[PDB]
Amino acid sequence: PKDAQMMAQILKDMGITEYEPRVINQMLEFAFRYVTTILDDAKIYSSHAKKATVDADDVRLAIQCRADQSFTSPPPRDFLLDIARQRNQTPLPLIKPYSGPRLPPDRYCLTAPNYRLKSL
Amino acid sequence: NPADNYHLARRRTLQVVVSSLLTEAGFESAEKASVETLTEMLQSYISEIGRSAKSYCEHTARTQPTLSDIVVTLVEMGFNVDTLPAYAKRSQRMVITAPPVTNQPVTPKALTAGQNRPHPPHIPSHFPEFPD
Amino acid sequence: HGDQECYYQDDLRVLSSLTKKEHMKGNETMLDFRTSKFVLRISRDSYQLLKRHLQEKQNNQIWNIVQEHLYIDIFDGMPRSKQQIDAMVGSLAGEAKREANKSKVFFGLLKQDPNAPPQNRIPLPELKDSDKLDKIMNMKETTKRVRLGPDCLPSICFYTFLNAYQGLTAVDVTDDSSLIAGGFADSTVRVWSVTPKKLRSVKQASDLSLIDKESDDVLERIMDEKTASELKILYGHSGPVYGASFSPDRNYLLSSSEDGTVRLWSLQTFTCLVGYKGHNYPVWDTQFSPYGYYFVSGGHDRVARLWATDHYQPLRIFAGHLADVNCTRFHPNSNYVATGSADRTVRLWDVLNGNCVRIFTGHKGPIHSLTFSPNGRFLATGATDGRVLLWDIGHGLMVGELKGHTDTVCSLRFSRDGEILASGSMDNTVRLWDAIKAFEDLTATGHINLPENSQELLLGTYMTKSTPVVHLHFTRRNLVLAAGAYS
Amino acid sequence: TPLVDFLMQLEDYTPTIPDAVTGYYLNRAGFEASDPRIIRLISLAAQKFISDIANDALQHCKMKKYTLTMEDLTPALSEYGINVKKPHY
Amino acid sequence: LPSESMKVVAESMGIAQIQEETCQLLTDEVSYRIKEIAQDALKFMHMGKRQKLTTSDIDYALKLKNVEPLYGFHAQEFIPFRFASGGGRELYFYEEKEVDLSDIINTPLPRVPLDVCLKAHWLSIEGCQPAIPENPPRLKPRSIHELSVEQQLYYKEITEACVGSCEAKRAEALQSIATDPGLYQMLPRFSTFISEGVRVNVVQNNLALLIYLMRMVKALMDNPTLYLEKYVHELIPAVMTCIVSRQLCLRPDVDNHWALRDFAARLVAQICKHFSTTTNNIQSRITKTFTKSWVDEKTPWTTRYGSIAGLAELGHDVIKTLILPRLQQEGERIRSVLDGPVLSNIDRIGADHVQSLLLKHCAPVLAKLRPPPDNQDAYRAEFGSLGPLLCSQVVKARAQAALQ
Repeated sequence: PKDAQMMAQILKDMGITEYEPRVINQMLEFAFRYVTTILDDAKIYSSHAKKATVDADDVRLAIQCRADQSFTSPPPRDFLLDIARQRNQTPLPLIKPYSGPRLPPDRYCLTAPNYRLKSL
Repeated sequence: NPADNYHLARRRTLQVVVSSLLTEAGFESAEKASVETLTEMLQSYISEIGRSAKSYCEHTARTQPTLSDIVVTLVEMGFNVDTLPAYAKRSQRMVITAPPVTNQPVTPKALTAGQNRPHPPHIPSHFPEFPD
Repeated sequence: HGDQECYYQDDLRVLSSLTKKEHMKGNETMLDFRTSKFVLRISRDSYQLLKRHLQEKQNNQIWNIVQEHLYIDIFDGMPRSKQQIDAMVGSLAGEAKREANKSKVFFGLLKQDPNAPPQNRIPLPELKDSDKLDKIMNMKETTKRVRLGPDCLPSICFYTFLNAYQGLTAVDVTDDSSLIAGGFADSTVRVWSVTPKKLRSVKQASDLSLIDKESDDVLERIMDEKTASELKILYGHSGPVYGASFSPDRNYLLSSSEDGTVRLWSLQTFTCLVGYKGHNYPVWDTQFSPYGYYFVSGGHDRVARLWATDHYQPLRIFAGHLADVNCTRFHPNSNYVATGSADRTVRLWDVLNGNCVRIFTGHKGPIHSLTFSPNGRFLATGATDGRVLLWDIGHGLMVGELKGHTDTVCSLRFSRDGEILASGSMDNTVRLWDAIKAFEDLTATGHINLPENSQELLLGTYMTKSTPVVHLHFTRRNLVLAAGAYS
Repeated sequence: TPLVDFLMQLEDYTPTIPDAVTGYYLNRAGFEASDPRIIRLISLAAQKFISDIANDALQHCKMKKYTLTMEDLTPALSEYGINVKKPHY
Repeated sequence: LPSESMKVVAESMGIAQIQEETCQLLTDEVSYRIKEIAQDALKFMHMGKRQKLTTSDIDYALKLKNVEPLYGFHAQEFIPFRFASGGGRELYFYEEKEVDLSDIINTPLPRVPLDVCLKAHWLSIEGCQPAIPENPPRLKPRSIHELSVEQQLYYKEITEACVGSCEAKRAEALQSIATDPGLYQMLPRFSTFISEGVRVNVVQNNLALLIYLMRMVKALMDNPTLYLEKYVHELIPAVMTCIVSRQLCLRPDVDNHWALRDFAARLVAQICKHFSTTTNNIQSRITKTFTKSWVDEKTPWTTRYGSIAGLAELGHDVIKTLILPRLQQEGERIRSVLDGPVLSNIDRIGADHVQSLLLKHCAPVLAKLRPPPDNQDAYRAEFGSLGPLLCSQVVKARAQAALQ
């Protein structure tokens, strides 16, 4: 389709030469899912403001209130460098020489008697 | 092609399962997009009790899940588990066959037996022999 | 954007998408590029012409952008050529300062070497009698070890994964060629025995309670023969397993995956022991220390953590990269961790203090392979540009560049002697480089004017049948092992 | 305890989904086949979920039988809180 | 994306009268999210070592951006269907959009392929790449033969095994011919050994020598590595000669073992008919020689039977267009042998074999183009050769079709 020939140009502009026939089919399925949840929330915000026409400020509101919840990101550099210097200040602990298999405390490991039901 | 038959042997088994579940007190001759919809919700449902009952047992420091980890997994998906002993004892209950195996012969090769050359001392004996 | 260099083409297409402010407010790589300073190493002979065109008030605003967003690191020497500037640029915050590459690095091996660190610098574990028994049979293999050089080219034994319709994402081989691990896209780790000795689990606790200990053979009486396969499958990752690392005592497989956990699998019980949850993001690599206690894992969250197999929390967080930490490699003395990354930089990190002691820039793509020389003096890095750049560590001048490969170089290893560096890429080739003639020559200027020695340093190319060379391993008798997953 | 007494009767009773297919999608998520009766409960719990939707989409087809459509799945999953999407491509 | 498409989606939802700037606002937002995901799905492709961008890469790229790889359905509840994917929807552009619900049940499920195994081989032996199937590969001076002495010894062992003194030796040597990758550059000496052999092996009609050479030809043909149509011209006479030549030994007994020769020989000729084909050179040349062998007057009953067999496996249309106008001649030949009355000559055996083969071919030639009505005495319009027995053969073919 046309909505599908533009999807092969978004990938080729990102240098994706080799793809699968269904990669296009489900990016269109995501793009349809994303616009029918912006516009669904846009008329909810239009009925809040009591206007019969969903205008551009309703879509400006529904985009930035969906991007505040859906599309997150990794933590920022000023947050990663603060938790690093709070952690990298603590000196390395010494090792007990014959403690055995070096493991965390048993409530942090996956080593339990690990039961199962009796077959009857 | 045996490459896509790794996936299509089990997804087209789930298509026979939905086609056998929509016939039991129900339909004949369903729409095509309605069958690939329902068998996509079936694969996503088995894959969700796979990821969540493994998560509930490993939270309790175990590695394989018991019955008490699935009856809490199905509760967290809203299943009402008590209705399942009545569903299992249907008279309409059917069994869908498992998919066939690609290597039906298993051992059909006479082979080509050729031996020449030994091993230098930097190659141990368990590596393959030098060819002809 | 058209009058840029050809090796910036993947960098500009991320910028063509960025047109709004809120698009850039959640990128976190261009957010760290806007706040950092480009280092821009220039000579004093060319800086005098630049400052005589910027200190005048005719321009007066591009000079304001330069002294706000760009560092300028000046060296007194000859202006570099264009094919020498092309060799050492390509990274955001590129061509780092020489004041970063002047710290004292203990790049020597442990046991005199003045470049060696003391044994009590990093608290390394004890050497047990079973670990001392390993080095006794290791030097029997060293007796049969061949000197490779440019004349006695090694034999390559390719261990191809034939069916592999779940995509193979991680390979590791033990130090003695006895086990081969496979990380796959169907969230499994699969251990294969390659010696004629099946993989056995130890007996259950009821069977061990009836036998006696200190029988001077108890390392055989505990192995269960009821469980004996040539293949053990390990389940428990909820995602494709991207890292795979054996421990040097041949227990303790490590695996990292997309689900954000690093997992420690036993090789005596063949179960999972610990799940190390520090990343919320795909951990792209992990590796045990060559002494086997610490391990480093680098992930999508742009840090590399140092763990110790005893704490649920890490010990060191190496948090200076601006993109994903693709690779994490330990030094042969395990006092230093090299972390290649997707922002085209390689960084050495001291295990004490967590400080970055070296920054190696000059790759044009994300670094997908690192290896150290067995001397500890050199470091080979490979990336998606097909370039293998050989770096010094005491000087870190990257004395060499190997540009034979076409696609992403995904595996490097030096020989056991150090005579040959083996390179494997997505070109389905295993190239062998002369790793003695590459370091034969090895400052006050930060470069050595490296030549085009690539043609001379090639010993062979070895095209593989439709199979990308994921791993490269050197047997202790100097035999190349490679593993590929035939496509 | 009825559900323990129910699962102990599942050495027989092959369900509608095979255990080679239910066990495949369980192995994909880390669930390994320790007990084959455990697989048959998960295969029964996944049947009952699909059967409860096809039995409620039939009530939305009698008011407007003989064909299941997307406009029957749309009000049937709406009480479940699931908004189904028409392909429209 | 085309803005016209977004308008179609909007008015098919209940949102009518949308402006163009409202509609252009939709198609740059969703085209960014497709570009954001396809750039993010290329990370999983490059970490897959697959350079493919499979359908599962977008499932992990969506989950990475905190969007459900839920396709075709969206759960505002989320609890039952979390970030686990359902593998997409197997839908097409050229699909039927309606199927019968028992068509999906009655089709056979595809075969689950083999599990992953670890095989080792040798990329390099001290610098040299071996040619194993796992790998891609004034006095003038005294010259050397272009074969090695290991290769020359291999040729001697394979040829002395292929003359069939022991059957297991033959069978391995035949498999060795069938899959040796380095059997090129030895192929002139094999073709010359075959050709020369049949010609001095029909001087005395030594059937085994010939049956072994025809099996050697068949083992030469199915080898995929070697290039055969440089030796195809030499090969055509040797395979063809065994099938239709006279037999200097005994025609009456080893008749069947000679028809079994004609079978494994029809195999190499059939390969020659199907492969190596260019315009009007090979297939039409052997077809013309077979037809002038047939139209030949007073032909040997051995040459006649062999040529009849040769023209018989020429496929579907060849018997549809050639065997048709000749039934009367076949019947007259059968009647003359029957008159005899001497049965001393191999003529009676040749006649019976020819008639049986012709009748079987005529049976499907009939089963193929016409209904099975009036199978009792309508074949008496075709001289009544096979008649009701031909009808029974057609019925057996119909039963096989029903089983299929």
